[PDB]
Amino acid sequence: PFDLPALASSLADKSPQDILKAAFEHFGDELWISFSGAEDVVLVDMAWKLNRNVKVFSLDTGRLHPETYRFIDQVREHYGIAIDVLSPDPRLLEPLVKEKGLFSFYRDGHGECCGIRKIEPLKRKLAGVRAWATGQRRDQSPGTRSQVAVLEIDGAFSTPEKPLYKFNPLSSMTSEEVWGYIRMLELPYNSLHERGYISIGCEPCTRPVLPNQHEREGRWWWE
Amino acid sequence: PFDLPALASSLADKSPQDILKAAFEHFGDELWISFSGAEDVVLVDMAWKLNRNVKVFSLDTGRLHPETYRFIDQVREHYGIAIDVLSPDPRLLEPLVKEKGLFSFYRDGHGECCGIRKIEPLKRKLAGVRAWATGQRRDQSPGTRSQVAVLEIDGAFSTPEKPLYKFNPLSSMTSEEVWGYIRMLELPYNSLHERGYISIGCEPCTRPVLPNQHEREGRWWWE
Amino acid sequence: FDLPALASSLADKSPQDILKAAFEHFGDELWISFSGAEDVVLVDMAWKLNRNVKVFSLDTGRLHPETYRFIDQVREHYGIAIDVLSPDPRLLEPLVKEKGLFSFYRDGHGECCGIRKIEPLKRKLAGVRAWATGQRRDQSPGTRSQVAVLEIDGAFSTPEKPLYKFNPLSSMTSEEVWGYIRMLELPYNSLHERGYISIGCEPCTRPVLPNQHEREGRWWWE
Amino acid sequence: FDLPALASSLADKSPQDILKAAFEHFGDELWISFSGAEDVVLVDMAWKLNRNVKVFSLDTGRLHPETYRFIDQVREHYGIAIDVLSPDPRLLEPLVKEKGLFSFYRDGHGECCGIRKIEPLKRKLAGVRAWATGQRRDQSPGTRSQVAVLEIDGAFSTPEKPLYKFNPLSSMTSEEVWGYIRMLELPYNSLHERGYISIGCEPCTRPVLPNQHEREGRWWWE
Ligand SMILES: Nc1ncnc2c1ncn2[C@@H]1O[C@H](COP(=O)(O)OS(=O)(=O)O)[C@@H](O)[C@H]1O
Ligand SMILES: Nc1ncnc2c1ncn2[C@@H]1O[C@H](COP(=O)(O)OS(=O)(=O)O)[C@@H](O)[C@H]1O
Ligand code: SF4
Ligand code: SF4
Ligand code: SF4
Ligand code: SF4
Repeated sequence: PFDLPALASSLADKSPQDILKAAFEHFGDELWISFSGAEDVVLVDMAWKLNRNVKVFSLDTGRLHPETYRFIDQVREHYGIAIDVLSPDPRLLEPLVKEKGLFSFYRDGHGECCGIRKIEPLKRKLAGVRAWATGQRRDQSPGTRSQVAVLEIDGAFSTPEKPLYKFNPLSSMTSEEVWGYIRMLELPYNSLHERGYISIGCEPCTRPVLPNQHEREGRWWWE
Repeated sequence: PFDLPALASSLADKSPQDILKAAFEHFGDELWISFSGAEDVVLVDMAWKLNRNVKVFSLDTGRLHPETYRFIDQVREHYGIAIDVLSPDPRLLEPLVKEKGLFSFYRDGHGECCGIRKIEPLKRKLAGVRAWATGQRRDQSPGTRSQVAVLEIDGAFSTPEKPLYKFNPLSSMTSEEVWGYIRMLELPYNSLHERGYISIGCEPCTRPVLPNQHEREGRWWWE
Repeated sequence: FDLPALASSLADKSPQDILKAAFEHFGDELWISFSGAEDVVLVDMAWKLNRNVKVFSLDTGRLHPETYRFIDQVREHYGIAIDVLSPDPRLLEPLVKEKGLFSFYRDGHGECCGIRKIEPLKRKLAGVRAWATGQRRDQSPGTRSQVAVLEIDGAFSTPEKPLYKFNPLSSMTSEEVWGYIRMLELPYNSLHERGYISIGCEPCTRPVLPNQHEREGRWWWE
Repeated sequence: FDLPALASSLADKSPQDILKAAFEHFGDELWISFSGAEDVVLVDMAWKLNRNVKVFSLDTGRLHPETYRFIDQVREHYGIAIDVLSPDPRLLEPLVKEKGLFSFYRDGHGECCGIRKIEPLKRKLAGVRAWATGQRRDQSPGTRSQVAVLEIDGAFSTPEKPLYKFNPLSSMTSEEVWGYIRMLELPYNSLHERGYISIGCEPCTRPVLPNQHEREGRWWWE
């Protein structure tokens, strides 16, 4: 049924689980959960607790850590969730590698490669979608402040014609809270977290951070 | 120009470099070199030394050791070869992972996954191809004897209509000789060779092997 | 000198100021204990106040190879002939004979540390007037006891013959320690890039998960 | 007993037959040297001939953590109270003081090894009638001196007071060693699964490439 963006104002401070219920209400089993094989496993845990038939997809860029592959499959055989593992389109990837190597992002910035292995296939998925949710968090951002809202129009894949709504349940959640959650209920997590990795991306563009170092500095550090 | 399969009887004992000259003679810049990011790097060195314009491709199953990606790119920047890195077809892969996970080969045998990530895209390549060479070696096989000939008709992708010739330069070259070669001319080699790896496949289906243990036992060991 | 006077004045002063106090009163006889971890900050600060700063490390013979490498790197870097002390085979041998090499897993680190660290420490400190350590209040979840920037070492000194102990970094925080490390581009243990915050011996230390307290990475089974 | 006679008779016999010989003449006074590597074969064989088999290991204090775990795993497995010996701080401390922790990189493993292995070895063997090692002709690229299955230990015994040394695996080859290991499912160092064939201290050992000789992974810089 119809609604207004004022809902996004209503769910501003509501707990993540409640924000999820909201989404599950309006969009039912049509809500897709974006799972990156990282601490966002919490979003998968909450979502799955509310809905045992929750739909979730992971963007396999073909360059994920072997640890991340093992984990995604783990969350799969743990919650009984046939995850949608999306791969890149060769006709897009192949030419890129061909003239630029398998590490162009080091000299051309991560933009291009991401766009082909991550962004493009994501766009393709969200097409036949009404709304989806990601575990993005306010605090996992440098500190430019809190830019993420719990509910908003997907300003990247949305069109006045075919609008796409996006939920960010873990927006107001802190890293410490995320880990308390995962540790408390003993959720499975990426092995990389026991090696100095807070923020997890693709193997070649992600590195561990030092004690007290912000998690974002473990991503595209050369940039 | 035309030739007879007696040539395959001729090159039998000749050195790999000769077999490559022979190959380059008949098929020229059209002869493709299959590069797996492993000790077959020797083939690349030999072919490239003869033909600085040598064409080469590698099948990126989307599940290679990060060590492998870094190597393939090294050979690329080391020799000055715009290698062709081939990726799997989403429309073929995605469905497999959806209902079986990312480690099905552990219980269903490796055949199916290899078929989609490795074999299929290999076929799509050898299409517009007259002949190609791989670094397959006799001794790199368990011991069911020497089954590889230096030259033969591709018994997997060749057809009476459109034939495909395949060379195996390193056929008669022993492991010791392959490494004596690489170490001698100081070629670059996969970092994994320093961690116990002799034979290198994808990350999930490859494990290092013990002292004296055969190099084939580090591949699909569960089968 | 005046223990109570100094213990008070120094209380809220900077680590550098505490070290200036220590060197001023004990000079080239103030020993700096270096465990091959974040306390490198202590070594650095002390080294800048006194190039000749005596320093020593307890080699329990079970440290992470990364720690052996780091300690030496510090040695070479600042040009400090660190005194790397080892266990007494006459004490360690019988312990390993009977209980093996990982007894501390079932008996608690008490015994082993007693023989590999403490006893060799006692011998060293025994012929010393004063020493310092990188112990920070910050390192324990602030329990019943806190670190004194200056104090009488109750553990290794007789009422009649006292030993003084300085903990300059007492009030410095983890974040401040690392900011210092990173800002001044100091050299640090490699383990710190693999999830290790606190750094003990290889068998009794483990990296910690994000946000997990650093002390939760030492003798975790206890 | 008859050294020359026995050295000859044993020459071509099996490793077990050589251990049987050693035990028969020295019983519970024959020490088996275990370094935490493939020599586990020697331990397994000797253990099966004599459960009470004395066994010792030289803890240079710089061994691989994996080696520490393995040595203890063997201990626990066969139920052997292995004698893990350590260096003499009165000798090591001053070496590390002056030269640091990696002097061997620039002076050659001589001096260090001399203090962390040899010196403590001598002491041990000083009150021993005979011992045995896992040394094999196979381990060195067949140089000027080979391994006698039995011999006088000229290195550690005075002409008047001799010491006898047995090398049961003298003639056993790497390939055979591992077949034995894998066949009887013996426990082995983890570093074997990481490219290590020969295994010494962490800083002086390194894995070898395929077909590269195992000795090339020890003191490679020399
Ligand atoms: N490759 C991916 N596959 C699935 N979900 C993803 C992927 N990347 C990001 N996400 C979503 O976005 C959040 C993590 O985003 P990031 O990985 O932090 O974005 S990134 O651009 O920096 O890589 C998670 O809460 C997750 O739901
Ligand atoms: N995925 C691949 N991409 C490119 N070349 C390959 C690939 N796999 C095998 N080859 C070629 O075949 C040889 C290695 O074959 P293998 O990897 O040993 O075959 S396999 O069946 O075990 O995977 C090398 O000399 C190499 O040229
Ligand atoms: S994170 Fe790096 S490897 Fe991954 S998609 Fe972006 S550019 Fe490519
Ligand atoms: S080696 Fe394993 S991971 Fe790679 S293609 Fe074959 S089945 Fe799949
Ligand atoms: S920390 Fe562990 S290994 Fe090190 S001295 Fe203490 S008990 Fe022994
Ligand atoms: S092998 Fe290296 S570290 Fe070990 S005793 Fe010898 S020189 Fe020292």
